[PDB]
Amino acid sequence: SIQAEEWYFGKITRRESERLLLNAENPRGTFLVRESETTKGAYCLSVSDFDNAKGLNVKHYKIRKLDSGGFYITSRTQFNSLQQLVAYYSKHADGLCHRLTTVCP
Repeated sequence: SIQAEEWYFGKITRRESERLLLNAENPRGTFLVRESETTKGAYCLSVSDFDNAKGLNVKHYKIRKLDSGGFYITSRTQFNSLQQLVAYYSKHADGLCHRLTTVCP
């Protein structure tokens, strides 16, 4: 039940996710999951990053959900639940800007 998830922010806009994430106290990997503003059935994983090039910045990744059941950012790496997808990316950066570290305050 993704709505019970503390990292699930529900129906918030892309700009509002960036407002929350661009806080200086946030370390790399601070994240939240929200509904897509325009892709029915998809969610967006919003993640903070930091470098000397860009300073504090935010990346957005689309999480797809098949009616067949799997959740995924890349079709080659699927999960039975959004929760498992979050747990996997908390340990593997893979193609993300950073591994998921802390739930956005």
